[PDB]
Formats: sequence, C-alpha cells, structure tokens
Amino acid sequence: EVKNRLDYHISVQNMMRQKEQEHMINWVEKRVVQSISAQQEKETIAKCIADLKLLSKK
Amino acid sequence: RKLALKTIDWVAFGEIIPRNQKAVANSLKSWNETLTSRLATLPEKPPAIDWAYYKANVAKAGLVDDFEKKFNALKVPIPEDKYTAQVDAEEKEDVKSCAEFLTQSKTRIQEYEKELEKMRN
Repeated sequence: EVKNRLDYHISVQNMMRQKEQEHMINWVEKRVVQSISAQQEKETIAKCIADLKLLSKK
Repeated sequence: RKLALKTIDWVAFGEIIPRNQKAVANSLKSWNETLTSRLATLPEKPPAIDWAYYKANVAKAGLVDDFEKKFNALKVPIPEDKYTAQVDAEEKEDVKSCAEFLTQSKTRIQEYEKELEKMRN
C-alpha cells in the first residue's frame, strides 16, 4: 500500500523532466539554431576537420 | 500466532460422528483444505524497502522520511482467539469417552470373553 504512492512521486518527476526536456530542447534548439551560420566558420571549422577527412580518411 | 500441527487418520475422523459434532467432520475436511493448500503456496513476508535511495529520487521530499521512520518504528496488530475453551471441552468429552463410558463398557466386553471361552468349551 505504501509503494504505489512512492512510485507516483518518482514517476511524475521523471515524466515532468522529459516533458520539460523536449520542450526546453525544442525551445533552445529553435532559438540557437537561428544564429550559428552567421559564423559561416562553423562551416569552415569544418572544411578544417573535413579536410582532415579529405586527407586523413585516405 | 503459529499453526496447529496434528494428525489426520480419515477413516477414523468421518466415521466418528457423535451426532452433536458429526456434521463438523464432513464439512471440516473441506474447510481445512482451503487453508492447508493455500497457506503452503503463499509467502509470509513481502519485499523490503531501501527508503534512503528512494527518498533521494523523490521531489515531494520529507514525506518518504516521515513514512519511513513511522513504518520502521511501527508494529502492526495481531489476531486472537475467540475460543481456547474448546481445548478443554475436549478433556471433558474425553472423560465422557473413557471413565463414564469406558468402564461400564469395559466390564461388559471383558465378561463376554471369558464367557466365550466356556461357551466354546
């Protein structure tokens, strides 16, 4: 009779963490993704590494 | 409490049926079995509880701590006799069987044996 009450409190905190997590995630990721490419060099910094692919993969 | 542990001889019991307790016997088998086979299966305790680790992961806190202390400090009730005069009601009816009935009966029985001797002879 005790256990079921406990599982609810734990279960709610889990469920709420995900229900924030996706919405927080979408809200963050939709915010900062809007920037970024103004630094084209998020693009270059990889052409850098992508070149360290183009070299260092073969 | 416990369990009565005791012995059942089924052709003995069932046949006995002194009218004022007879009925019980026929029913009494079936009643007993219910308890017998059931209890054999179940466990007597459940799991146990690590309140600390669960508590740390709860967010409505201090409640689990309340319940925890109260549970560990707590004792549940017990269940108790309506009847331990039945225990004794036996020895009285056992007086009935033996002394009262035994003796007068015994005397008759013996005599017939000796009687039979001579009436074989």
